[PDB]
Amino acid sequence: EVFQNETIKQILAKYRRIWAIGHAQSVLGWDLEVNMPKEGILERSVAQGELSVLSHELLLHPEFVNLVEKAKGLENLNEYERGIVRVLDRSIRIARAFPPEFIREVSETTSLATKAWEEAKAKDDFSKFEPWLDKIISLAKRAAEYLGYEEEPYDALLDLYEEGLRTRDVEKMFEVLEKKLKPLLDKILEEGKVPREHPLEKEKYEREWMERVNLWILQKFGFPLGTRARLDVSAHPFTTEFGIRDVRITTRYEGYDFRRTILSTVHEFGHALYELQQDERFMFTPIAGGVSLGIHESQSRFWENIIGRSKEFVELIYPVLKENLPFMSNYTPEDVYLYFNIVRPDFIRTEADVVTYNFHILLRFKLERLMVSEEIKAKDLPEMWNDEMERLLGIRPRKYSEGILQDIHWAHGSIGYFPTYTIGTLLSAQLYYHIKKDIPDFEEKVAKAEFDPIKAWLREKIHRWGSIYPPKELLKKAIGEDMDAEYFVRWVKEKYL
Amino acid sequence: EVFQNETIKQILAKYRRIWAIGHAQSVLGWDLEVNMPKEGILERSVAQGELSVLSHELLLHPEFVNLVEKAKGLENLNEYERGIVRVLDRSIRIARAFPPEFIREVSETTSLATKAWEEAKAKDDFSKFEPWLDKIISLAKRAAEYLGYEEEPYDALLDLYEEGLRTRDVEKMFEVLEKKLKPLLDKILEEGKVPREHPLEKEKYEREWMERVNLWILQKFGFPLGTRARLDVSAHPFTTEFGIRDVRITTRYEGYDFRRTILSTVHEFGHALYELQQDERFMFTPIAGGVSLGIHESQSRFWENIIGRSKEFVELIYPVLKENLPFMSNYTPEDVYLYFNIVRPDFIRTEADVVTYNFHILLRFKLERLMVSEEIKAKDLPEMWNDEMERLLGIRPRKYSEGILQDIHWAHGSIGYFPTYTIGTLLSAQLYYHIKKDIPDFEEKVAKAEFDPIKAWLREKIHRWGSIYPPKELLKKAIGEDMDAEYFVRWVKEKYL
Repeated sequence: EVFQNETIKQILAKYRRIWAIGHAQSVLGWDLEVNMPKEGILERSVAQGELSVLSHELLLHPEFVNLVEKAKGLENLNEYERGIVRVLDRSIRIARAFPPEFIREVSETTSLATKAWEEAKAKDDFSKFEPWLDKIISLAKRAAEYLGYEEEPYDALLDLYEEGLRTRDVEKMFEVLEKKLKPLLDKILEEGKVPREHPLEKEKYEREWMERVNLWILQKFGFPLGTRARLDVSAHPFTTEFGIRDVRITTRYEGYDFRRTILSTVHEFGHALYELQQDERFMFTPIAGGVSLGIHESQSRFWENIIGRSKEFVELIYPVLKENLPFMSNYTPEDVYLYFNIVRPDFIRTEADVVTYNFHILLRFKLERLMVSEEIKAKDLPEMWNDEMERLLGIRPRKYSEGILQDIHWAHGSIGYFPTYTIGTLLSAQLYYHIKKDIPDFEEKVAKAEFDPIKAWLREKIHRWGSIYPPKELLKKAIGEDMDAEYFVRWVKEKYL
Repeated sequence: EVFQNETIKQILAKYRRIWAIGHAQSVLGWDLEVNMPKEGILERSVAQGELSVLSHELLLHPEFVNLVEKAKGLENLNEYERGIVRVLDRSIRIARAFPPEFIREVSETTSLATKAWEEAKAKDDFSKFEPWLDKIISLAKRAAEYLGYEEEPYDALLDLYEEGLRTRDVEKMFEVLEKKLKPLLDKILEEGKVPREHPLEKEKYEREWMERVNLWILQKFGFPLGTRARLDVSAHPFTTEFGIRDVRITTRYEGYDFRRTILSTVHEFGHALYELQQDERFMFTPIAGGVSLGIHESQSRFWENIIGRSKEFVELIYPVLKENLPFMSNYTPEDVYLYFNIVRPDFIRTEADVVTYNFHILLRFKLERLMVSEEIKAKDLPEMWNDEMERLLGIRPRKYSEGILQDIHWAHGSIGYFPTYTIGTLLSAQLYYHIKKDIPDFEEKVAKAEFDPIKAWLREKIHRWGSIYPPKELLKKAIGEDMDAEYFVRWVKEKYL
């Protein structure tokens, strides 16, 4: 029916083995974080390693690659079948762009590099990690050559984490944020409307109190708990898809600052819904699943910030908070909303509010570009970081852990990854104004917990296409236009001005 | 030091891949029963199926079997290395004894027969499963021929589930039970020093109360919770080995008859300890792990019955029962002992006490042997089944559900499996008498919760050797004698007369 070409079918049967191995990995990883007694790590680690090598092997097997090149040349394929070919053609090209010994080198350098990152952080001493960063930079440039770019070295790595993304796209979006968000940010600070801190940040809670709250929210979102999804606790919130009918999320309960576990939970719901709403006809195939990190982030941010931080959502949840949190007797829905919408320039990215958040990513983009496209030395980075930080947020890191040693990303050799976060942020606001024209009383829906029509809109515009189309093609198909940072600027204004 | 020969090294390097899939399969299996949202079943299923086809493909991969064959020719291997050859050789032989087309047929009939068995049992109508039973009887005989045997066709199937076991051995242990255990049973029954029932069977409890008791006990045994083991809930209690350093067990809380959840937990702990105490130098190798179902059963029965139902255990447990179970206010520790040692002839095997238990297995042994040996029609089994019941236990099933339609085993095609349960039961008593002359104050240690020396003895004698030696050679090594049913008879006599 959907897949009827004889070659496409042969490709799909061979792919089921690859898919299967992926299902095992997802469970292995999920379990690692959620149930695995600590000493099970070693054996768990070797099993994952072995599986990773196996799947790569299968992906590059001459029979599988050849079948794909053959289908690539067929003229009678339907759009779904063409999706399969497109997706695999790209995975195969990336999977074989790096030589086997280069992959070996990157694996070895990064492992030591991260061990050195942890050392440098524990000693608030950058010199420990410095020499290893220079070796990562060098590898990042070799990597760019391997994938090959066609404009600028940094394009190759940007494309690696967000298919089709070019340095121009990122440059332009941030160019817009510097001319409009920045002054917008400075006015909100002096303005006053929203605070830089809130006492609710300090209120304590017992685990049980907040998990009831989280469970309440998910139920109202219509999360298929026990049926097609689960909620668990782990060290770091994430989402994992075992299948279209088995998507799991996790959150953590710090024991204070309850906004954290909520928005974190809603954030993951955003990702999970994308996977839950995949076209079941695509089950077991390469076109089922979110297309990119950028698009996935647009979904998590849509739910977390476009909805999770709105007054209607706050109003919708308020009675539940009051019902489970004793200290809530002293706070009104206005308190909570202000608490949910704190704007405050600070050092830690993961701590950043939605208005200052992107500038953190903007700084990483700037440095990363210079590192891969130019010839900078690791020793000069920490100071560049602090200058950009002061220039954008008006604060200068006083400790390495407050600046360049925040994230391990560069230590994992993950260069060109960061801008995907801003992509999610901007796209969230952009989708906001688009769903708004099909659902003008969007806010009323949130207040009344009538999320079905919102979820089905996301489903028909984004989720259902899985990976049939690359990110840019997918976005134009959903809203008829390219990504544009202007929408985010409007959202912040409308939000705080 | 353990693995030195080049060929064995090559065999092990390749086996890690196979080992890795088993690790994955174990996680998928465990998760399916413990956490998986019900609708995840379809995708988990094809994932498991694809993996089994994979592991089976690697076990018979040309370059692998070849190496195993070469290793089999060598003459200077040490016991550990010879063990790797023996185990792998057995697997490979069984893996290719059946033609791919005979596996389909077997798989087709099986599910079809299991489905019919399902309804036939629900409706107490044997005629619906009868024809399927005849077909299975035919597959069993055909399996036998493919596998080979020297004495009787049944040896082939018996050896299929327990390396080295032969009809002659099973018949020998059952003759002892028929001639000595039988009159002991009748004497125990006619005397009634132990009841056929106890009010503690109807007392209700809430899961929280019993999970505490279960944990307290496991803690007392020194169960490495959070470190190298876990305890969770599932439909049927079971033990799963992810790795030497990650062994998990499950139990169920019926909600009443608290003896069930306790003995179930200890039962699985018996299996867990065995795996937990494997020689870490064998990690990732075919020689790590319990050698056979039968030996594994001896370990669960050892803790469950030898320790679990002893009076020393009841005394140790008594105070924990008094504090977590309000209804215990009306019972003395004797009551608990009596409750734990109920003896009564019943129709259902899974509910049989330790004395009448082996008789349920004995009758299945008799019918299975005649089935695979002579020309029996499925239509004659029900009545043969009931006569045995009446002969051995003095009761006769009234409905098909209370008789031959009891378990799925035959529907699934598991012929030659049942006797392993008896081996486990007999072996546990044999080890009991042996551990007592090394640890004369064995009982006193149970009462005081000093299990380390007991576990250490178990480690030195059985666990440590993994699959290095076949079941029988292993026992000869550890106990200096062969499987002898006389010990169980003695144990029952010592316990109840």
